Amino acid sequence: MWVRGSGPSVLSRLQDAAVVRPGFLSTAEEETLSRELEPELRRRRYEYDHWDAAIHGFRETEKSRWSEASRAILRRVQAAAFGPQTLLSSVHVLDLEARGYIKPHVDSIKFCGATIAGLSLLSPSVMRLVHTQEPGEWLELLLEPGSLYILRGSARYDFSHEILRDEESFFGERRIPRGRRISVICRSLP
Ligand SMILES: O=C(O)CNC(=O)C(=O)O
Ligand SMILES: [Mn+2]
Repeated sequence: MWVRGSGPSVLSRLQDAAVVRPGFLSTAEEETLSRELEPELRRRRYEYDHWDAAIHGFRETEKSRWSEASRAILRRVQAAAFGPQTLLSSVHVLDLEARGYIKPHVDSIKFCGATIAGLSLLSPSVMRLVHTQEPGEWLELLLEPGSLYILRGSARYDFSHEILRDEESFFGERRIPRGRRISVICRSLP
């Protein structure tokens, strides 16, 4: 329903490594972030395209000074995704344009620890993970507004991950029209 896989083996080994909690956020939680982030996002334009960047058609910011309503929500993520694993000083807020997308990559093992957790806002999209070593081993995730994903262990380190572009935005056989989508991403320290 939300996770698809190249085979039964990838699905089993990555069962608590790459996970999807759709409807992690209520409507009211969704609007709290949406509303809080819009001014600081509108305050910048969709930054320049440099062919070899991972992210295209995006603007972004790092936020650490949050409302009490928004802090409550990140703590929920923190609670649900991280253990004893310290957080980064701040949260990465990524605003993709409908025409924007994210190419396959692994997050900097230098700066990002062993867990990545993203909240998804506004519009649906699919994140694809492919084994770096083995192209045949992949998982696609359906990320809906209000969803939380967690990428940890081997899905963080031996798999690349990407958010598909509108012309490729498929979950199995089903087109998932791409719109503007904000991500709120929480990362662990090395
Ligand atoms: O949460 C997201 O939008 C996906 N995150 C990443 O792939 C990234 O920041 O490079
Ligand atoms: Mn990434």
